[PDB]
Amino acid sequence: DVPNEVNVIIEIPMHGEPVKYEVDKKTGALFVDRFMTTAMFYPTNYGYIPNTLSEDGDPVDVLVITPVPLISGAVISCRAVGMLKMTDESGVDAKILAVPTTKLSKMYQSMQTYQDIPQHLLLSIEHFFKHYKDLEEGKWVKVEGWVGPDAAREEITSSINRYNHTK
Amino acid sequence: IQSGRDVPNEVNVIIEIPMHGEPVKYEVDKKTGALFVDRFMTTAMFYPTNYGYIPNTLSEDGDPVDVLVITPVPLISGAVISCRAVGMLKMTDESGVDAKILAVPTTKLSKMYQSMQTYQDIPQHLLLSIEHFFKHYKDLEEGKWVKVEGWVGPDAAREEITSSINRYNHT
Amino acid sequence: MEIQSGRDVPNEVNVIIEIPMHGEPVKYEVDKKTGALFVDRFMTTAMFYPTNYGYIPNTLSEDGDPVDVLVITPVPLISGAVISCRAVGMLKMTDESGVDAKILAVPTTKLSKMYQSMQTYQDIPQHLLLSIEHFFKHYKDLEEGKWVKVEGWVGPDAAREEITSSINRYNHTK
Amino acid sequence: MEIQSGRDVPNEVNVIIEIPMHGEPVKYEVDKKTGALFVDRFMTTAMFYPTNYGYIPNTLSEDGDPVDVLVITPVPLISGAVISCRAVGMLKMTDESGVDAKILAVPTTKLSKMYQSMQTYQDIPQHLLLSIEHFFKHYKDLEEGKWVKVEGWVGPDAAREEITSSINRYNHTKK
Amino acid sequence: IQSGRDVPNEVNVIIEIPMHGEPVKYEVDKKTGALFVDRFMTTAMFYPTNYGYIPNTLSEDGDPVDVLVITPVPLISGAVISCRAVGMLKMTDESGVDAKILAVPTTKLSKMYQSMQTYQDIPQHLLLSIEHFFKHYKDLEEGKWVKVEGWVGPDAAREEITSSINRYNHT
Amino acid sequence: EIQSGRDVPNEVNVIIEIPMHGEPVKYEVDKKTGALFVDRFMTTAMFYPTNYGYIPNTLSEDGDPVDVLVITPVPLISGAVISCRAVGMLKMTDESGVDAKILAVPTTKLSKMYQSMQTYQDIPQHLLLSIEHFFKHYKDLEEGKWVKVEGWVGPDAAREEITSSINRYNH
Ligand code: NA
Ligand code: NA
Ligand code: NA
Ligand code: NA
Repeated sequence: DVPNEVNVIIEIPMHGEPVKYEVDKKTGALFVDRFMTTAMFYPTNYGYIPNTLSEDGDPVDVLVITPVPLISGAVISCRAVGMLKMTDESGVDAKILAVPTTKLSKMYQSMQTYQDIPQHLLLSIEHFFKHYKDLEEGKWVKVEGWVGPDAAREEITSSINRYNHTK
Repeated sequence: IQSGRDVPNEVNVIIEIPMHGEPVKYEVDKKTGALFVDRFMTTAMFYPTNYGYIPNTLSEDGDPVDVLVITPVPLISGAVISCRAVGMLKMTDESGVDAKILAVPTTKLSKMYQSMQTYQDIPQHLLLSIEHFFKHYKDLEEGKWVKVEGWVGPDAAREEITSSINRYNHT
Repeated sequence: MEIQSGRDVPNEVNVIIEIPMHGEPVKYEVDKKTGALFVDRFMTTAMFYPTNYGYIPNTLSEDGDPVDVLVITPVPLISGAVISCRAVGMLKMTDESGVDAKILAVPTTKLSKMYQSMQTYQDIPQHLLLSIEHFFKHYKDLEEGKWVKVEGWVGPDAAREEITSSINRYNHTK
Repeated sequence: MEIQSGRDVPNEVNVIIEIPMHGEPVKYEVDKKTGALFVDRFMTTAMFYPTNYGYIPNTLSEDGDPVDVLVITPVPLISGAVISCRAVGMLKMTDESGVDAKILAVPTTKLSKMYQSMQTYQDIPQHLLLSIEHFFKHYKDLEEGKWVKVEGWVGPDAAREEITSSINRYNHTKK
Repeated sequence: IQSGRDVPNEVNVIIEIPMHGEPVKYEVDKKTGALFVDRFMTTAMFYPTNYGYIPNTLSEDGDPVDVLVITPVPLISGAVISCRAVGMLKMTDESGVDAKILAVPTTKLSKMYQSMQTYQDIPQHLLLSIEHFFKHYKDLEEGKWVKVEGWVGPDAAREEITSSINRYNHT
Repeated sequence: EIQSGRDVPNEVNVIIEIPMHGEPVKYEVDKKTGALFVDRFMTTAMFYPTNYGYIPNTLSEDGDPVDVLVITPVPLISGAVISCRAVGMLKMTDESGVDAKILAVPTTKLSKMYQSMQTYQDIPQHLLLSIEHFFKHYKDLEEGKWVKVEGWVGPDAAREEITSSINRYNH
């Protein structure tokens, strides 16, 4: 039920080890991209929507909120509530924020837009992505800010399209 | 993945949920082989054993044979373990019958289970906690219920495995 | 322990944690005489506490035990920790030994502002209320001769009355 | 601390846990004088205690140390917890300082019925007995000037005799 | 519990927060010795070392001297460890000056740290993550803030231990 | 489907079977099916002091791929792939013949903290000794097995082992 419901493959569990795992899109294997150099942890699970492409050639990133951590390699059906827009040394870096669908858990039903998310969590997600790469030489992050679920769903749709034209 | 070295005496089990794990109900998508989140558990319970299935089996409900595998320390989701059945827990729920095989690792994996031949050899506290878990872990899932009928022995368990492997080949 | 009942009883109370949320199936209890953390028993169901679990020091309920408190936190606390919290309600039960009330509390706003909008148990996410109720109904199912009947939830006013009466009971015995 | 050595010594004794089973390679020890949990050393081999590890308060071995106890439990305990247990045997050993016997104990029946049939160390699964002996044989292999000589297992009566003798030594230091 | 065997060269540190632990900011009540929850972490950060204080010291701010203790694996809250200062991270926060000692276990506890004599001997990635942690762990605490000044050597660290131990004796 | 490495034999990909400091479960990838099987449960109370895995598309003399110990700052998970480079090799003999295990660190892209690690002598001595001690002893209670440690050799011999085994695999 794209773009309202999407499958996300988890790469990094919430509150996990400072290991930045990434799926190799060619082989489907979970590679270690790098070790984290700040003493920070992902406040949500982190993964991507398969068969998406976006402008920079990588799939659409998704932060998935769950009551307990997921494992790397798991797939979870979720729906977007907003998107954190950012710029870094490489250009734009949007990251969608999503909650599990109601079939997986009814506890997120009232979460429709990013302002519905507990404010403390929005702030720590923002802070994490502003700062987790601070000690990586040659990198910087600027937070443009949050946009709503329509823009998030717009980001999903365009990136699904970009992937379709390529293949 | 072969069903086992010496079916139905020794079988391979693919682990979906580790013992004492997070309240996340993972399931292998049989079509794609991917580990999906089916739902989050709504009771404060954990699986007292590892939980998985025998590949290339077709029980009556159209799903593979479920197996509880006792191990000394937790396994991880996605692992395959060779084991042998010591009994089977027979249940009914809203969809019909729901049997769960109980198994221990084969002697090659560990000599410590060698004296466990039947479910009656398993420590009573663990048998009771397994029954209680499957009786109650879905208590807060709307429209569901569980009735525990009781345990049957390894011969009965092996019959269930054999019957279900045959069903998979024809279907 | 030389710990006090709270910074502003019964609105803010100190709770000594015995069992962490999502912890090992070990039923630890503080020996009220010596202050040592003892293993009372191992749990016999495959269950875990959905919140942290402890007691208010210097309180005396009717049964001779301190007031029990369930403390919600964003991540688990450790056994032996003390946390300042405030009651939002109380789960009333009866068991084979008589009455068994347990207060539900959240950290004070000084400790964490994220709970400031939690004023009554009805503000707590419903799935957690149901999992707490289910845990206490069932965690002792395999303990011979024990049973639990859940009467229901009562509000912050009733919880504070239970605290105050039990603080009063303790002072009289001193 | 004011924790007593046991309700029905030597049949049931209180054990203060210093190191959890399968825990971090940190060798904690209670300062018997102050009751504080100190770091004695870090493990230098990649080994973990196959049981919980602690001691009986108010006991003194022939060399002046409290009686050490290995406590078997279904899940790990935490450092600093107290558990009532009963001895099923004792692994006799010596180290670079003298005697270093370790009692092996299971929770009392009040704490768990699952150990009721464990009466002697030979009732304990052989793999655990061997992993325990192997652990103490080797965990100090990389500590220069430290070693262990394993002298063998004895039954519950010998273990209870050591508890009683050790309680007597402790009382004699107050007498 | 004394300040240490040979102050200021070897000191006892009581651990309040483990390395890589839960985002719970525990603090010992210096009056009673009880481990209280001071607050929860509001950024997604964890302490890159263990964190605690030296008993029987009186810093300028009225609290004991804080110490960051490097260990190969995490310690637990409430444990005491004999250690020695290799340097000090100088900072100021909302309450004033706030130096934190960096220490390693003494050679009796672990010989792996014997060649660590100054903070410059500590791996650079760890020095940087420590600096980054204290720069940012109060970013979402309204009315709390930190400015990180820089590192000073073991002698200056020992000067601080001695200065703060002196105040405790007269007071 | 994973290749042997970006720049063999200087940089190789390693598939992790057993994480550092993990459960005493001896996982192994089935080279035929690619599935992670439980080979056995460990019978000593020991843990791998590094992560443990193998280089895909290699064949050593014993018919198994080249085994690699991978040092990381925090544990990896079973099934992860890590780009690394050899700094030495632990040579042993057992009941089955020769048993070399290469020691590797992450490449500089993954972590700059190992850049100065060029040979096994660069590795902290305590870790080298604990690795040696682990492989000498973790199979002590496995019947019919024994280990003799011949010793460590340098990165050139390690790469020679890698290079020959890549050829042997192609051949
Ligand atoms: Na079934
Ligand atoms: Na030695
Ligand atoms: Na040592
Ligand atoms: Na601030």
